[PDB]
Amino acid sequence: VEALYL
Amino acid sequence: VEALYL
Amino acid sequence: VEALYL
Amino acid sequence: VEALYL
Amino acid sequence: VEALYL
Amino acid sequence: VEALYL
Amino acid sequence: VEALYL
Amino acid sequence: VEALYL
Repeated sequence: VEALYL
Repeated sequence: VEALYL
Repeated sequence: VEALYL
Repeated sequence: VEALYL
Repeated sequence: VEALYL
Repeated sequence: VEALYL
Repeated sequence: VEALYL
Repeated sequence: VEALYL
């Protein structure tokens, strides 16, 4: 599970 | 922006 | 920014 | 579990 | 059970 | 955003 | 953000 | 059980 807020 | 690997 | 490895 | 707030 | 709120 | 695995 | 493993 | 509030 990856959440990238970029 | 946002990228999710769920 | 924010990156999570859950 | 990694939480990176960068 | 797995619940992701992202 | 939400993903549920039930 | 929340991730639950139940 | 694992609960992440991140």
